[PDB]
Amino acid sequence: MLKKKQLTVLDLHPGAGKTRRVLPEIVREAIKKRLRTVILAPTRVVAAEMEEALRGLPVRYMTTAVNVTHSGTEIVDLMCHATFTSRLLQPIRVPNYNLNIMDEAHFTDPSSIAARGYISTRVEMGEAAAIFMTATPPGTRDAFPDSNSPIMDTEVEVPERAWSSGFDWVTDHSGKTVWFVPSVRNGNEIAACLTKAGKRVIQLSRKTFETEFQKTKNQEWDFVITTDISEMGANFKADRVIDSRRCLKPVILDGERVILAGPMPVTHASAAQRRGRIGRNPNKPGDEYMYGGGCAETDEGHAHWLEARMLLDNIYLQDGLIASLYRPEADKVAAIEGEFKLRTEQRKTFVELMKRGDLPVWLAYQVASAGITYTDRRWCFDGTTNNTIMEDSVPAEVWTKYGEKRVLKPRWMDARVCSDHAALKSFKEFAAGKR
Ligand SMILES: Cc1cccc(O)c1NC(=O)c1ccncc1F
Repeated sequence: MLKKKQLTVLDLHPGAGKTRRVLPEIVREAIKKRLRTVILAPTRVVAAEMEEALRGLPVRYMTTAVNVTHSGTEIVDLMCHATFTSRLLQPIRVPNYNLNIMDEAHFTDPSSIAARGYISTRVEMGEAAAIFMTATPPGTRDAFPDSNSPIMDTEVEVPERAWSSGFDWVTDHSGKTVWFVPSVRNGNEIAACLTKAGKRVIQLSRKTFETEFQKTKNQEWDFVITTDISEMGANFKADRVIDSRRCLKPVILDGERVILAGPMPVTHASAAQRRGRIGRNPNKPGDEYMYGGGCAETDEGHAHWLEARMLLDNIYLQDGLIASLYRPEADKVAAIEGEFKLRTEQRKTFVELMKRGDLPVWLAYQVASAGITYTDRRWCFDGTTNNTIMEDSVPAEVWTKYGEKRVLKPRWMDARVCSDHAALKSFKEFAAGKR
C-alpha cells in the first residue's frame, strides 16, 4: 500500500474506522519507512478529530484547528485540502511527499478536486504513493451503503419552505435531527419555522462551520440545519437525518456567467454521506433516514470541475507538463489541459483574488485573464445592465474607494458572490476596495 506508483482507495463503509483506526496504523508504518508524508483533512473540524486519533505520533500540524507542541523533527505534515492546493499555487516550496493521504477524498470543492489531480498524476508518473480514504469514491451508485447499526430508510415528502400542516412527523420527534437543505436561504426559512414551533436549532454552512459546529457539542439542540458541507466527516450524536436530496449546482452559461441552477438532485455519493451521519452507533439501532427525492449525476457539467482545471493549469508539475484530473472524475468537464495557464503576473493576480479577495475561482480567473490588477475594482461597476446585483429588489449600491455612490454591476457575473446576505456583504466590501 505504501510502495511507489501505488494509488489505493480505502472504501470502507461510513463509520467503519477509517479516521480513528486505519489512519494511525498507516502513519506508524509511514514513519517506520521514513516516508515524507502529507495528511489532507477536508475541514478544520476533521483536522482536530485527526489530532485526537494521532496523539503521541510525531505529526507537524500546519493548521490553526489544533494547538500542539512540535519537536521540529516531524516528517509527517497535516493540513487542509485547500491549504495544500494554496501552497502549490503560491511561490512557497512544497516538499515532494513520498506518501499522500487524503481523508474524505469525495470532497467536490475545486481545491480538493485539484489536489486529487496533482497527487494522482504524481502517482501515475511513478514518483509517489497515495491513499484516498472515502466510503463514496467518484462514480459510486449506491446511496444506501452498510452502516454500524441498521437504519430505517423512508421515502417521504420533505418540506423546503415553512409549513402550517401536513408534516406532523417532523416535529412530533423527541430525538435530535440533522436536516440537509439545498441552500443557506432555504435553511433560514426552515429554521425560523422550527424555532417558532419551540425547537432549538443550530445552522451550519461553509462560512460559519467551525464556529457553529462547536455549539452542537457545547449546548442541547433539537435540529441541526445544514448545507452539503456536513457530508465531509462532520459527526453528530443524532438519531435521525432528514434529507431534501437536493443541492444548488454552479453552472457556467455561455462561457460568460455563473448561475446557481436548481435546486436539483444530489449525487449517490452525497446521498450516502448525508445518510451516513446516522446508524454509526452499533448499540443504537433504528436511526431514521427520511429522504425527499431521488439521486442523479448532477456533478456532470458542475462548475467545480472546470474550476479545478483552472487551478491545475496554474500549478507547476515538471517543465510545461500539466497535472490531469483524477481519472474517475476527469470526464465531468469538457476542458483542454493547459487552456487556463496564465503568464507570471496574471497568475499572481489570480492567486491574490482567491486568497485575499475571497472570490470564486471562475470569477478570479476572468479578472486575472483580462489583465486587471488586484486592487483595480472598476470592473465591479462597468458590466451590462443585466449584471446588476439586487438587494431587496432594488439595485445594490456601494461607495467606491473614490468616494462615489455606484450601483453594483460587475463586468462578469457569478451568482455565488450574492447567493446570501453574508456573501453579498463580503462582495460589497471587495467592490469598495476594503480588502
Ligand atoms: C508548523 C507550521 C508550518 C506552517 C504553517 C503552520 O500553521 C504551522 N503550524 C503551527 O505553527 C502550529 C499549529 C498548531 N499547533 C502548533 C503549531 F506550532
